[PDB]
Amino acid sequence: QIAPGQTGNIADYNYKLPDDFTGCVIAWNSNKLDSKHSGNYDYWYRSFRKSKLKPFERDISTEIYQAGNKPCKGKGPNCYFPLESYGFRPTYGVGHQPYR
Amino acid sequence: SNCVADYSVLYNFAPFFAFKCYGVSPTKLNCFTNVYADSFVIKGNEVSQIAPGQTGNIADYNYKLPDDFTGCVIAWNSNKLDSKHSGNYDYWYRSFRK
Ligand SMILES: *[C@@H]1O[C@H](CO)[C@@H](O)[C@H](O)[C@H]1NC(C)=O
Repeated sequence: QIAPGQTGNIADYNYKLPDDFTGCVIAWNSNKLDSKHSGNYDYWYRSFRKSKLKPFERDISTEIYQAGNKPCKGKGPNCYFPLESYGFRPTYGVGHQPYR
Repeated sequence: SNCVADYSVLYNFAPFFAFKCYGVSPTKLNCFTNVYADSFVIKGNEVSQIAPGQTGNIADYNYKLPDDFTGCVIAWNSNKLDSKHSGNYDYWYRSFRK
């Protein structure tokens, strides 16, 4: 998904490249350094947002997002935290392993 | 079945505590051939084990998602049925696998 014109939860909500993009995307497999046996929860990604991102914008808001119809406060009545942790583990497969 | 699927019923039904996804959160805009819905009841300690590629005692033997499962999964409180102090059984899946 780290490529011009792609869609998905990262291309849409965390990081987007412009369609007219010149540059290089270099991905390294980092399991040795980022994974923990209990899970590395220092890395968070945004799963909920109201709209798609524009090129090179950085949304660092932590305001609670609601997927439902009744405007709620706090967490759990259809109000969700916009970010979710991913516990990286040495035992995950190639597609679930961390990459830098 | 001349069905158009609206997921406002699901947000209205109950205050779901867990709602994970791999596609998108609205999950209504999206067509697909089948929704192949599955349901079951789990202890609220292994909820994070119902995920693509996630190892654990739950799901790895009972119900697993192999990889790139459409992520959308949801979980809400079952206390209205679970009230017996000694327990019962009706909704249980295969306990574990050899
Ligand atoms: C930038 O500010 C506008 C306010 O008009 C807002 O709609 C938009 O979401 C903001 N974007 C970011 C990345 O903060």
